[PDB]
Amino acid sequence: GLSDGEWQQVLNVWGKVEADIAGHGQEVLIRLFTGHPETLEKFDKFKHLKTEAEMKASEDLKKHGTVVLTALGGILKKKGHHEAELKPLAQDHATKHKIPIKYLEFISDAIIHVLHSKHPGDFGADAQGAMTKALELFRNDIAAKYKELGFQG
Ligand code: HEM
Repeated sequence: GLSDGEWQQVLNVWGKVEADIAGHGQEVLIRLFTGHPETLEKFDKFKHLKTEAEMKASEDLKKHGTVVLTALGGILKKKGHHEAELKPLAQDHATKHKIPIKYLEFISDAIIHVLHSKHPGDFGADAQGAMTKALELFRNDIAAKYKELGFQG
């Protein structure tokens, strides 16, 4: 898992995100959808959005961005002792939404990208290292539940 020092870095960084969760949430989803258009098809809600400009102008998209980072923040705050919160999330993303673990990889990368874009020079080597590991742990725990359910993707 992560050391206490590492968890401290993750929650310090999360402080940056909480100052503007909708702004961070929206840019994450944009990065995802533009870098991997197939992911947009999973949302009936945003499949109409072709252009990035349209994406930028969607208040609905911003709303979902908020929903997503609120859920993620709640899990990160548990520092690994997140079974309770994570299982239900894993079960609906596999059975209901039908999201392959590769798309969780993609969003993980989108988060790191956004953190550097919005905090250039403010998101250092130790911080990036800790956040990367935290997102890997998150993905790994999801992968365990996906395996139980036999969801391939
Ligand atoms: C940081 C990773 C993610 C988090 C924390 C997250 C969280 C959530 C939450 C809290 C909801 C609403 C309740 C539910 O239906 O389960 C949701 C809905 C959904 N998620 Fe995710 N999600 C993540 C990644 C993804 C990815 C990568 C995709 C697809 C590329 C995706 C696809 C969807 C869809 C299609 C819905 C239904 C939304 C609607 O139309 O109302 N999720 N997600």
